[PDB]
Amino acid sequence: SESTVENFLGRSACVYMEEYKTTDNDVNKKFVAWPINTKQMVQMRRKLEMFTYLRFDMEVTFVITSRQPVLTHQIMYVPPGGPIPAKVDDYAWQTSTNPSIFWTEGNAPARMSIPFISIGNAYSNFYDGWSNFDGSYGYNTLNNLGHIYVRHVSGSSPHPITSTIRVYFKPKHTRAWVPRPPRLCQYKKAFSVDFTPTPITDTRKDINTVTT
Amino acid sequence: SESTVENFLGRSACVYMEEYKTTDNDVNKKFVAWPINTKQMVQMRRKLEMFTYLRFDMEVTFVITSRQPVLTHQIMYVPPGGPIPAKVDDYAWQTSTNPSIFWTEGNAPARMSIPFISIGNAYSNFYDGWSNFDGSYGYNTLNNLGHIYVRHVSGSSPHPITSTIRVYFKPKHTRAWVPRPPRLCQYKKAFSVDFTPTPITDTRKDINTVTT
Amino acid sequence: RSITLGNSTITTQEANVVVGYGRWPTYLREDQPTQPDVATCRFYTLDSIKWEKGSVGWWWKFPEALSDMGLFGQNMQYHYLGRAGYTIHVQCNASKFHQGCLLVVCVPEAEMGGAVVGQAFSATAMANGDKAYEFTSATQSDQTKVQTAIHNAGMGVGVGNLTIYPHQWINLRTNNSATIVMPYINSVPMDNMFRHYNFTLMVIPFVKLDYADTASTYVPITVTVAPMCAEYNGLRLAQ
Amino acid sequence: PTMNTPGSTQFLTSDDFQSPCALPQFDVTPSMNIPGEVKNLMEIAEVDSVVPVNNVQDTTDQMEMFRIPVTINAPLQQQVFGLRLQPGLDSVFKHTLLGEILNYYAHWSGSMKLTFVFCGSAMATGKFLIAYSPPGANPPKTRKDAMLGTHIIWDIGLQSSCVLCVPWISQTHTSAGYVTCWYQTGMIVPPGTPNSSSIMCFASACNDFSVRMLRDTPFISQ
Amino acid sequence: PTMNTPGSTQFLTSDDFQSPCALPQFDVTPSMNIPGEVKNLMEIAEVDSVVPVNNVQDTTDQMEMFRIPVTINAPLQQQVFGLRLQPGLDSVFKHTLLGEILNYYAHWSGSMKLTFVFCGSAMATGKFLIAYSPPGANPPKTRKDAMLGTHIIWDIGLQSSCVLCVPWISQTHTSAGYVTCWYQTGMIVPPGTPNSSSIMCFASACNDFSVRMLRDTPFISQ
Repeated sequence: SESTVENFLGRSACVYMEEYKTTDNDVNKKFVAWPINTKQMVQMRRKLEMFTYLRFDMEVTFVITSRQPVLTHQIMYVPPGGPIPAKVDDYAWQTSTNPSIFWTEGNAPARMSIPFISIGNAYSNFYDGWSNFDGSYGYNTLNNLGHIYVRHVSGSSPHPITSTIRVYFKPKHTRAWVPRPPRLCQYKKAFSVDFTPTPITDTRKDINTVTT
Repeated sequence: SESTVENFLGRSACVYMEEYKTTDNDVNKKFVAWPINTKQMVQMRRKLEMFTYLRFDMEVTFVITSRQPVLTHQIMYVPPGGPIPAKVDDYAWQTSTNPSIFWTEGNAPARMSIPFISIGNAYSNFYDGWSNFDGSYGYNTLNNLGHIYVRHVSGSSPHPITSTIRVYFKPKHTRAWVPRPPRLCQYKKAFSVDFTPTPITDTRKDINTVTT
Repeated sequence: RSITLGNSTITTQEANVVVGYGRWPTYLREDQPTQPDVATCRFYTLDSIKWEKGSVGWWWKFPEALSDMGLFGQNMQYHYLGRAGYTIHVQCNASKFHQGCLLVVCVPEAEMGGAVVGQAFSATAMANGDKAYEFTSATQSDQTKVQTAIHNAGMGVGVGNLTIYPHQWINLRTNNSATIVMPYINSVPMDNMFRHYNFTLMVIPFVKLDYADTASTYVPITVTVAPMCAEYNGLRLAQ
Repeated sequence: PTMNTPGSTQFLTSDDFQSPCALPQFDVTPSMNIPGEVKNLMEIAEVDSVVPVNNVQDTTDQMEMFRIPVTINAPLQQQVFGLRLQPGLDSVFKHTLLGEILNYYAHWSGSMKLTFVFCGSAMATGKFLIAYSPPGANPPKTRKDAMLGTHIIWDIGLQSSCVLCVPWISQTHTSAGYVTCWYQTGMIVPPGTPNSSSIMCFASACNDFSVRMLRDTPFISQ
Repeated sequence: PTMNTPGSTQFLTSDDFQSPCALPQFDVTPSMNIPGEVKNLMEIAEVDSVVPVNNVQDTTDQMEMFRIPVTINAPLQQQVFGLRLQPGLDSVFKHTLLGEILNYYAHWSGSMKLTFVFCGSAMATGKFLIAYSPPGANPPKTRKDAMLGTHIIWDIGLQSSCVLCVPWISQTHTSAGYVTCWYQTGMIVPPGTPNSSSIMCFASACNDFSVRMLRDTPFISQ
């Protein structure tokens, strides 16, 4: 079937898109930064919120383009609780515990599969509780996932390049536990269950109306 | 033999050719659009109209060239009953249920094989009937096939590129049912059996003439 | 001889039967219940057609030619999906002082292009009641008509190559009867009876009728059709 | 000599290939057994859910859409409700559990059951004639000719629930069945009993459902 | 070390290689058995089809090309028709079922049968002498010397059909056989019988046909 949970969520789809320019006044526009979460894609958010607990591996493939030699790009995954860079170049990119891919253009897209990382036994899409105890509702640190920072590798002298990074994401080997009823209201936040009440269904006219 | 139905229709041939320019006044000339049908190639149309029902898989390979970095091109197949894009960029290209190939130039041509998609048990080349019941003759939706939209992948700033796309098409694993007599008149439409009467055969001179 | 077939309607006749593609009509062998009606099997004799010196051909679309017949034509009003094969007996009555040839042929899914290219036509331009339509010797040139040129068969194909479909020849100096048993041929198991015409029947005279002087000026052709193994969707609740 | 073929050297968004592990030499915490594991999405659509039958225009309160009114004094042979059996397009069944799993697929067919539960007093009695029309047939116009089709006389004095199982449910991308309900012998109550009661309705798939071709839901707007 | 060879890394329009499925995880609807399945294109060319023998110049009506005239009063020893056996080039056999399957191939040979059916009255009698000339031999010029070759006296009083099987049929890319027919003892009818009759002709391959090298038909213009 195509109705298995595995194939239902097995699809791959775009989840983040951003640009950076090598030479820019801002130093936060010289590299990509991206907390990994599945609450930014409205379409796929609803499919992962029909379950209360999920357990999966991730597969992330990047499609990079550039506009004005061979251009190389580092792609660094930072596992949760690792150092995070705050500059285009600093010691956080020289860390040996943060996986990296040095990919050049004109080759098949970069890809890596991040395993199930969590000290719990499943991720939780819904958490009803507090972190410290009564900026704390509905957030726990067990469902936290890493970050991805790109940054164009270049010499000691930078040169103007504008690049666009697209990230594709695919759940893999999914298991799912405890159904939920599908979402009815539109999402108003990216990290809250906040909503505005909506009608149950679209009105008819009379109870005996059955016209096509 | 070479006389098997499988090898008779097993040949691959060009079926569509079109150009688009990245930067143009028209927004319908920034991407390719192409309903898949086998009624546009006169030569191959006659070979597929010697049968009333066919069942086959498709194999589509694209040959792309460009004229003024590495250039990337998305090639999106839209299965029948999927969203269709109306702009160079819109949410229909971000759909995760429409297969896509991100191919760069200077590599062996892109290719994919679309299976037998239809809820009937065969495609029908001829349908004598109506759709609603007495813009309806000779059209049914069971023999409908998807669409292909190209579009050159680029950054947030487009740059002038003119490309030419050629599509090659090959039936594969063909089965065929119920012969028809070969076509005698020329085709006057791309979706009708409309014709203008023609002589049965070329005249001789006398019934006793047998000269070479 | 005379086989004297009966079903509640008796027809005496008799060449040999030409079975479609070597397949006899057969029942389809849940969430689709189905159920056959076995009381529809019986001959229905369409009106006689005069074959004269003028006439150049005829055609009938099925199963829209049995739409006004009792019971079989009433199941089309109720059930919205159906199937059925057929047994067709075309037979002439003529002397030994007449001559002619006919081609009885059943063409499945015969689309017909209109007269005047790129023009739509009504559904009463090829099917209506049990009435027999007629081919014309000269090219049609009327807005609301099918192209009825006889030498293209109304499909833009050779008229001589229509012997690629189930057929039999009624040569008047040999035999005078033909029988074709057509099975159900479609790309789906069942289909709506009013939105689709499974096949067409055609009688095409190669060699015109001729009969000398002071003899009957026409030969009647009589088509008789009995549906075989008809089956329809169920109309009752499941358990 | 298959590394230079036309297929290879592309990215296809639906490919299955093994890919290098970002960090091997990491122990993954074992899975524990957690109650209730889903392995198919036809385990969610075979679960009953209240149908909002009375979704009539000019409902100024939600929660009044799940109740189908029945009263003591109502003219005999008057229709109580109508339904059109098409759980993908019809507004009534649109947002049920069944209806929101079938909007992720483009082709489906099966059979799906309904149940009608009388929720009035325990002292009320009466009858109802629940009729059924096959697809491609007009809904009945009178109680009299709705009794010449398929029907069940539901007596609420002896039963409290009546179940139908409707065959021939399909995507239809109309012709659809109908289920109608009519007054047969009003509603009769003894002294000191409420003059109004209601009927609730439940719907779910059977087990003959099959779904094909995944696609996006048309209930989400970016 | 075969991924850097000269053959690899090209597109050849006649290659057979497996290619990635566009969408796997899709159930394809099973095939049903439909009457009449074609598996070879020599099952279409072994089917009889009317030959337009009388395709003479100044035919103002189509349907007059399938009839070969025969009359009561015609001088004895007068030719009735001639044919040149070359089903690919000769106009007569050009657009038959046999002829339009052999224009897709560039080399072919076999043997192909003919049948001649008298379609006159049931009261007519007479004879005809059907002669045959081997390839590379002139057609006979008189009835007398057409009877010194291979021939069959067809009597239409006792038979209604006569079949020939012609060997040595080849592409010839001329030398070709001939089949001619002559009057032997006119046509005789009793009172009150039509004075004209016709002969139809059928043609098909036998089973010895072989075809090689597919190519485009020269009956289609873009």
